Amino acid sequence: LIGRHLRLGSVEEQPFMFFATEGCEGNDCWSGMVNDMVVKLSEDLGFTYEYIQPDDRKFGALNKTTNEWNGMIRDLLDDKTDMIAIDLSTNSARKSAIDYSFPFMDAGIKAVVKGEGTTLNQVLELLDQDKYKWGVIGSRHPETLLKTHRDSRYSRLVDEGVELKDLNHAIETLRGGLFVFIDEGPVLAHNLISDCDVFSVGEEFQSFEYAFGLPKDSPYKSLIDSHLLKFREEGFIDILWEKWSSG
Amino acid sequence: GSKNLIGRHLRLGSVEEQPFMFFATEGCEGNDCWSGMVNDMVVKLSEDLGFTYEYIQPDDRKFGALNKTTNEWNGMIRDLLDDKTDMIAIDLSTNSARKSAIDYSFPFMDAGIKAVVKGEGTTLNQVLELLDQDKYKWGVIGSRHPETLLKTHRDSRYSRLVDEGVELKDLNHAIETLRGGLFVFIDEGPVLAHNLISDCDVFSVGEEFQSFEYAFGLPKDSPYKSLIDSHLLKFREEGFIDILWEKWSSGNSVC
Repeated sequence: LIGRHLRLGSVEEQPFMFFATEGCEGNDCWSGMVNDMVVKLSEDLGFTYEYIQPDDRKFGALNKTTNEWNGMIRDLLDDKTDMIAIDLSTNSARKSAIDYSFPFMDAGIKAVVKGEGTTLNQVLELLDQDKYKWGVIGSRHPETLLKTHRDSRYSRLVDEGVELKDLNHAIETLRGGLFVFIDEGPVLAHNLISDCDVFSVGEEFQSFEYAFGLPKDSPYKSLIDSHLLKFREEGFIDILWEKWSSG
Repeated sequence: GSKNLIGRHLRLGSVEEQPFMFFATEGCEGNDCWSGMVNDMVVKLSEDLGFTYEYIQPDDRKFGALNKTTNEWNGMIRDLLDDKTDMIAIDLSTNSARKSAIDYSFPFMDAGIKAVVKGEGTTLNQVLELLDQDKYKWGVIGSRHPETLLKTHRDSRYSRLVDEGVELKDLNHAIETLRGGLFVFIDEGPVLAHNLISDCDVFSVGEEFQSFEYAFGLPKDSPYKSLIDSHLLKFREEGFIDILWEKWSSGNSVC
């Protein structure tokens, strides 16, 4: 990678990435755990880089009607980027189209709700009541995992829930009450740290990883993987999580 | 790309390491000698991907480490590098030394380093305390992952731990030494969880430390990595790996 230039797909997703929309130029508009990883990779491997956001602002899912991707996944497949540098969850749908780097973090699906003492014990119970609404964000990993689960009652949850635009919309809706938001543990841990009236619904389920996304046959995968493994082994990832997560 | 596994015959590196693999030494032939969590994964992969297979054990019965004097590997890693095997099918820990020489599949389990101790009286809170006392002896198994992680660690007191500890040949030798008392064995969480379940007089030394994964080992440029990775990810996503851990790992505790 010495001398090379990498186009990196990314979007804001706190605390992994923060994007300043004003008051900055170029790479300096970006900060966060993933940015710190990229900066260290660029120093050690000798590449320059820039970040490219998807125009549709989505992470990426496969639309089964059109058989087309959107989001950062689509930008990668379209060769607009060389790597996706974000908390990119591992799932089989994506794995059919792209590769993943060595992982940097473990993660699970977590469901949360406002108000102490919820009667809900498990998310499928939502289908048998009408006190609570619920939802997942469109074109993001949790939606895909639930839609591909062997138990099609999870597809019902997705199909019958509110389609949320983005993390801000989801958290707003959650804070509005009587609403179960289903998303990812680490993201919820950070972003709801001060919401003392928000509680888990059931236990976390599904085990997956956060990694970077790479095109199949990327000439850079070996080096990125080696360096990411070293980051984990040396404790750098843990140090960055402590730096960036609340708190 | 074009190459797939249909009709291929894979040679798989493995050794006994309960509950991942059990190897019967009599009364069986060939693949039928093997059982366990990893064997169940291999069987399912073979059916879905269309290969036949056999297991090949290293004569040295080592997992594999890099000798800094000779710059040569040993164990299953060496057999893979020497084309005796096509994949290492075991609880193979991810570390940077191995990553310099081989690739890994998609991971099937998370793991950490765990230290355990047998002994009455004063005890220990963290493994580096071992260096400033002589009540307890201690050890790691040679040419296995925990030894490599401790020798790699940027705090060279962990290299001291390895260099000044007792040499342990294999997991059976380590566990018998631990059971002998006044000993700290430093190894891996899942292995110790399963194998020490009924040792009510064995306790922890501090918290687990280091994060790594168990995966399968693949040679660089293997034409089979993409398929194995996809299928392993599907196993994880479908909950198959969790079901196999429940099936094979020890339950209850007399303790």
